[PDB]
Amino acid sequence: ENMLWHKLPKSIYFRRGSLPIALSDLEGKKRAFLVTDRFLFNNGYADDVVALLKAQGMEVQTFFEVEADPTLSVVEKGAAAMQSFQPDVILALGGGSPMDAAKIMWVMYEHPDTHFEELAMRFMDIRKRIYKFPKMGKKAELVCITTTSGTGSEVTPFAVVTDDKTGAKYPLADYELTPQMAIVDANLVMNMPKSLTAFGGYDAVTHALEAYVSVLANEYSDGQALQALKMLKEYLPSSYANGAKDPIAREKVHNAATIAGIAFANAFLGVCHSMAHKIGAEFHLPHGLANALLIANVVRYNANDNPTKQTAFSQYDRPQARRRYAEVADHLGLSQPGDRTAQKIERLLTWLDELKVNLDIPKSIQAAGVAEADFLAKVDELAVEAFDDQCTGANPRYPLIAELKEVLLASYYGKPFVE
Amino acid sequence: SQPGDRTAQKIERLLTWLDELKVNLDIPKSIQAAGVAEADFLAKVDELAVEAFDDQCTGANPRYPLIAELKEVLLASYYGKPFVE
Amino acid sequence: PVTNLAELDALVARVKAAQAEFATFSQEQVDKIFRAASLAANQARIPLAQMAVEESGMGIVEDKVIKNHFASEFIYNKYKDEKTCGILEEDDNLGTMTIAEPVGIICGIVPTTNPTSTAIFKSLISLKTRNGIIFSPHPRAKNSTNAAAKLVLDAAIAAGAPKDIIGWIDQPSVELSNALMKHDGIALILATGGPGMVKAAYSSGKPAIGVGAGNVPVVIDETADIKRAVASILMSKTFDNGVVCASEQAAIVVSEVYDEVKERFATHKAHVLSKADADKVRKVLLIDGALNAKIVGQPAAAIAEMAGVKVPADTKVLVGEGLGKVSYDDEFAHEKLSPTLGLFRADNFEDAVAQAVTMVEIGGIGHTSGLYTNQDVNADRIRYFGDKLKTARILVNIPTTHGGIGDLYNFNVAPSLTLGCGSWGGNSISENVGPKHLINKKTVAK
Repeated sequence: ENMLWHKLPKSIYFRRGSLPIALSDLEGKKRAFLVTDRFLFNNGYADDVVALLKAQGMEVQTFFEVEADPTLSVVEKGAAAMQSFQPDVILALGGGSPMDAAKIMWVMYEHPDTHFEELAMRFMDIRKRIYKFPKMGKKAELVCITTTSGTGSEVTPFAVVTDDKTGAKYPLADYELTPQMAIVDANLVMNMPKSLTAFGGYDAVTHALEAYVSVLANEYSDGQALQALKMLKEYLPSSYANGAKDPIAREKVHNAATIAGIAFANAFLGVCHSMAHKIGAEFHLPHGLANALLIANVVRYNANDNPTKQTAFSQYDRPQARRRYAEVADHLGLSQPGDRTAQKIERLLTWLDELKVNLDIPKSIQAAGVAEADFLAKVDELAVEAFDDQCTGANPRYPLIAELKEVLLASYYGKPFVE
Repeated sequence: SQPGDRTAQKIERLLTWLDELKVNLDIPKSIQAAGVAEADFLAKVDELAVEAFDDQCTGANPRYPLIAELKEVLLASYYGKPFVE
Repeated sequence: PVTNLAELDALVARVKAAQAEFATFSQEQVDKIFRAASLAANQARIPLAQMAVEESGMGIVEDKVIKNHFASEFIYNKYKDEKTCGILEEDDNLGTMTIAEPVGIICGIVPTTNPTSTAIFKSLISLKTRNGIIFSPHPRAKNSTNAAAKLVLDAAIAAGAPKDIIGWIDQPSVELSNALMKHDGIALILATGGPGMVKAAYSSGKPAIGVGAGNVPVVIDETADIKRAVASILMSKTFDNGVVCASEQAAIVVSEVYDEVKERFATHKAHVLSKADADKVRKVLLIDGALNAKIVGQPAAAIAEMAGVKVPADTKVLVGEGLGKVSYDDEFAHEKLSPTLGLFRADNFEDAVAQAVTMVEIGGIGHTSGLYTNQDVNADRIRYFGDKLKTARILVNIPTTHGGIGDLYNFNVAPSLTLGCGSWGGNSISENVGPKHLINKKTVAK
């Protein structure tokens, strides 16, 4: 048989006005380094943290020179600056790139002798526990602050870094990348605008929905996945409509995002995540809504009775995805008491349809402002390059590149995918 | 222009020249082809035109525009239509 | 351009001087080339897979994509960091020093079944061992192979590699392949695929090892669960129309659990066959006595109609039961390399064992063997089964393929390829290949 997982960072401090009491316990430490973004650095947020540090008085410096993506260039200039400083504490601020880049630079600082490529190709995925990783955290060590509701990078031991010369994407993933320390306060995220709220919320929603039906879904993930899913359905529309006039829904959905981040940190992601990643990469589309336009077709792709064409090991652990969707729907009260599976599924995806309507997103990729000429030009290699992007992937039914383009064109055009 | 021409002949030659000249540089020919949602275009071209009037144009423009003509031009250009009367 | 023997020997001398200078390189610098090449190979798996599919004319793109990924990742990971340059072991107190040194020039023969994966495999291992290689691609699936060779060569070039180390034929011909096979300047040859070429490469008076496979039998007893065996065998056989090496070729079913297994195939895409269409397909499997090539990697419907029969389009494998006779003349007894299967009707456990043995000598190579049985109640069966069989791999309740849920089924297995032997005669248990076969060691005593 096989084995399976649940590993989390040790400590989370998380609320409304938690930040000062959160950082209070950081007395005995002396040095520090800060990573953040230039925009937030301009905003009156970094001053807050540096003042609270000077309250004890810490040799500190901020790095606000991270852009939307890890660079394989910014990472080592930051690592070199800090190893010149040699701090023992590292603080990450924001969402996505500032955090994982920090991770990278920190681990680069941890062993300033190991080169990048052997690390990059040695560690792509998990259950490949061959063989070992150099010890980290011996001299510096990681505390994390989220700002955006909708991403779980604060907790997952994941990173992806891009070549500047070729734009090559490098996924690095193994459990030591989890920060020791996580903080989830909401005062930072009260004025954030729509539909950026919608963007993050739908990103996290995708994460949870793929996590539950993942083939790696342990008994441990399902509870908090369904809890985040249950809580989202009442406080996303209010928070999208109301805020910061609604200081109830916003922090709550922030917590949902954190819960999802906890959830899929063990039950890995699926194909739709990879294709959203790519499509956003080429067309400069943000994540969070790139996947959102996909999921309907995705589930219509996944929801099948018994096509034993590329399914594997079908009958040992995964009973059926359709059953899983029906359980979610009826558990969500999204089904008439006397119902079959299929109509429960129908109600479920109709629910998410009217949901995404409520949060003001388009219905097709062309409706998003995407030309069809370059779309058809690039979709051929898009589907192929998406076939392999770590997706692989807890996807129960194996895909073939042919189906991918069909889904892609359906997405570009609308059109409920029913056979 | 042909050596034997009238003015308008030369004029259409002129703007034909510019037409497929700007064709040569791979640019959309209607602003919808430039990727603009047009429902709101119509919704908000109205005040767009009124500020388009007095925006310092004023303006060595030899002829007065009025609000109406601006609107005709804007819609024609968006659709790549020839503003002609 | 390489089409005649003149330019052939020209690039022979070229890559000879190239390897001569390449073999003086230090470990710490060949390592980064190793990493860069492995990464670049693993990047563009899909253009190569599409190229191979279109050039071959059959196969499944995604299987080739996934096997490219698995090949590149596994070959890099298992051979990340190994001491291969300079001194290897030392006894200073005795002054006895043992170093390693590369071999030189090798030829590589590429079949159409796996034209691109084997290419990157051999290329990367050669480059790791500071040696040179020339390719004999098959004329059918060649342009994909050549394109992969240029891509990996260029990725090496932008790493400080010499001007080239890689040679290959253009428009490959039997005369050029024999001229290079008997060329003086080559040190080793690596032949894989059809049995006709491997014996000829053996009959070369030169060092040679051939990675092959024979008829892979699986025996299923009564204490076996039917469903798990059926599902596993169907997935393994359906992988890429059964073109993977060391794939299943005949099934042994014991008496008591026979007809329910048969109808179990009837309950799925397996299309049973017991009539003159067994002959209609026996003709087309074995047209010349040498494995008719018009069925290579072809779907069940296509092979059924070319046999002369209609079959429901949803079917994937054709099940032959006219296999009461056990000998070479059985077309089913030969390996199929296609989504086709012939089964046996065994009497008991030991009759099944004897039939399995009679299968295994037909291949001539002891490569793999399958047992589907209850595990914890019959360990006597397990060890006796191991005693009677002589194959490199013994699997119990395990598919003879790669990839189930999660990591891999099984995660701790080498591919069905890479298992070759230095002989062909009989019971030649195929063995995996490593740089120990590809580097010569010398020692000095003081």
